[PDB]
Amino acid sequence: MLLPKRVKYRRQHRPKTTGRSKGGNYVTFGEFGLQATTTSWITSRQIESARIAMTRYMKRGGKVWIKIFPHTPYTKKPLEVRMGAGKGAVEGWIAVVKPGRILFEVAGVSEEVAREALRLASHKLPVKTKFVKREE
Amino acid sequence: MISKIDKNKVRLKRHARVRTNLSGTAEKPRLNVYRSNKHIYAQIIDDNKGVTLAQASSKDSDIATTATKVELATKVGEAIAKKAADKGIKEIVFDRGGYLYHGRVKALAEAAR
Amino acid sequence: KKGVSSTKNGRDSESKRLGAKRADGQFVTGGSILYRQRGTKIYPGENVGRGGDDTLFAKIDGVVKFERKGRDKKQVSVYAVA
Amino acid sequence: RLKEKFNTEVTENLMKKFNYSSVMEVPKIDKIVVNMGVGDAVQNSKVLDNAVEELELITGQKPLVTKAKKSIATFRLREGMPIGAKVTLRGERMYEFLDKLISVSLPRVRDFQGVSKKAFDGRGNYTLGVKEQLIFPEIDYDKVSKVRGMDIVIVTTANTDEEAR
Amino acid sequence: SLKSIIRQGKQTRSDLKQLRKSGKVPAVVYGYGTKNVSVKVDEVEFIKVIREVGRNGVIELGVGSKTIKVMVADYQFDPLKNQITHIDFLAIN
Amino acid sequence: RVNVTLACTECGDRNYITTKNKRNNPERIEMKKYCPRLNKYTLHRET
RNA sequence: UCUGGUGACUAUAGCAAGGAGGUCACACCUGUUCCCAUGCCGAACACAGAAGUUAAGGUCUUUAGCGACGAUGGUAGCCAACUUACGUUCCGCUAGAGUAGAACGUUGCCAGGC
RNA sequence: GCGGUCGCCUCCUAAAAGGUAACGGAGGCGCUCAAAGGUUCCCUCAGAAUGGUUGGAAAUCAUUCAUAGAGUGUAAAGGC
Repeated sequence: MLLPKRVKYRRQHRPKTTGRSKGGNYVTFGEFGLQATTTSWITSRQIESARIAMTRYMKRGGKVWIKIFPHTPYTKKPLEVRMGAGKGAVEGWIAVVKPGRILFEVAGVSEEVAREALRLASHKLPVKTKFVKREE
Repeated sequence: MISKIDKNKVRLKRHARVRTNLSGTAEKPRLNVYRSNKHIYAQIIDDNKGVTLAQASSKDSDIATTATKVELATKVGEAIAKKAADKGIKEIVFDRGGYLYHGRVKALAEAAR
Repeated sequence: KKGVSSTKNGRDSESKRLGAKRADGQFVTGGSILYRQRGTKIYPGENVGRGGDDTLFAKIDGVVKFERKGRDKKQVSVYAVA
Repeated sequence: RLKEKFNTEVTENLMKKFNYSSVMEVPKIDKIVVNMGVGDAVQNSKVLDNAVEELELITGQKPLVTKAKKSIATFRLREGMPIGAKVTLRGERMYEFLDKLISVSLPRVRDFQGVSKKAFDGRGNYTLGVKEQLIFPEIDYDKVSKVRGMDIVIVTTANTDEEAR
Repeated sequence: SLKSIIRQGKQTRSDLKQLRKSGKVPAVVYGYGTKNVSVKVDEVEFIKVIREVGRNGVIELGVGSKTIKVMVADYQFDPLKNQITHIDFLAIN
Repeated sequence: RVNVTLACTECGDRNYITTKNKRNNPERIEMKKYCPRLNKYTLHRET
């Protein structure tokens, strides 16, 4: 649950989802990057239900480096009521990804682990992924 | 040792803020004086294209002298370039212009004015 | 069906119709309005004047000219030409 | 005396202590900002107003804390009088060598400052002492902070014989 | 590295994406003696840049005349394909 | 603040109407104003 | 034609280092005797005088490291248009920002001792 | 139905002229001031640390890094 602390406004607009990526199209903190190939809203809960799990495969082995942080906090109403008497209280945090962006970064550990670990991790996210080998 | 201030800087800097309403049109050309360390100046100016319309000088040396506030300061306070020019607007960046550069503002208040 | 928790919002004010009111290069009358805005976005230039901290108006007839002043500040002007 | 004692020893050293190009890159004494303080917001501050009539030349201005964090901040009290040495009083209660009328903490440090603005504090009852402790034997804070004519401590140091500390 | 390109054509309609599957890339030399007089290169002779320079050094050009050492500097890598578009050189003077 | 009223004795007419605090200055104030039928700034009594 | 003075240019005009000269002219330089005056000290604000000097400023000449202007080749975006169901794709126009190679240590206006 | 709102001012939505809706998302006003008004002078912001009864990391005037990141009687934007 990667969330912030101090926010000026608590109710915001749904982010725009069209077009290619902007920044973070490469990998730094480790040899190996997991790219993204479609568009969606990753929603902090995926991240910590696809981080603890990747480390439970990693058995507290090597180290990871996350390349996605949810900023715009999405809101939602509780029980199904009438339409329109205000906005629902914030209940989530979302991050938007576009095709061509490295989401995770790791170092040192063997490529067998890299493949058989990011395949474990992608099985939680609603975006379709593809391996990247730091292919200079 | 610490930063000492130049003063030509703020002298022309103030000439700026003072040069936002007054400007010689030659129908009323302002005369505008570069005080110096020992001497004083003046010049009539027209302000349509920045050419130099009229001119005299204190330092011109029909006579030199000392005492920056001298009757030489009031002969520069009289001199003209004879034309159809009337009681000008005294450009002043120097405090108490009604008395400080009144050396210039005094003698010419009758003939140029 | 159930009395809702209402809205702590709903207030705004009437728009004022700011902006330019005469186009660059067209002929005017003495005394006409050229621009209406809060603060001096465009300074008054030649033969124009500022009213009560707004309404840059014309002072003589002629054609208007929009122009730059220093590096980043503009200005308006009127020329007597007929 | 002292104003000329800002000359009687120094014109030849301050014409030689450096070996610059012309006489005027080679400096003089840097000016002072004789300031006093208080530790009470009411009466010690309202009644620590003359000690300047004693030491400085300023009658008494009323500047307050600016930066003024949680409990520093107050308004308009005469805790810091701006008696900075301009030219006339620029030979003020500062270069009086009455800092020996204590015989403690003369040489305080190995050096003075990494910020050229030096601070020389008559902490205690070190200064203004030629006056007997009549009303000056109560709370009284000082603030002798001013720059000198030397970029670092280095050449500032081994010609500092003026105030000898 | 002896790699040769040629002067390609401007006034391009964007109908080139489809003549692009068949290999090419743009390329434009910087430096005096000539200008941004672009040159067109192909890829599967760059399937062997592996041995050519590394990344920092010399390449022949054979670009008609003024065939000297020219340095491909910038990077214009492309997402989603493992393709490439507009890699470009410069003169050494 | 409370509303006041000024009038030039010579004209004996109260046309000008200004404001004044009942704490800042409670003492009756008086200034020179241009009252009608006089063509001169006479003294006004803020009653 | 050098400097001093006025009026144009988008810091191309700069802050960051220095280099070197003179007081014709800007400067550092003497105090309150006077004009004015710091609720505060004649450093800013003034005066008569200058025996003493060129550091600095001032001017040129150097550093493209310090920052703006940043010509092409692309590319995002977009106006029509034919398709398909678009987080698109093809076809025609206008094509950016950022990134380079660069220009880069101002063009002059009109006067004074020459 | 219950509840809450009903006038005037500032911004976003509003798609680079103006105008533009919802029980859409944020704040305010029902004044105050003889001076905080007119005129002539004169001056200059923050975030920065110095080591100065005392220190409340912050009670002070300096000094220099200070580019408007300060201050505007009152909310917010446009301005200086």
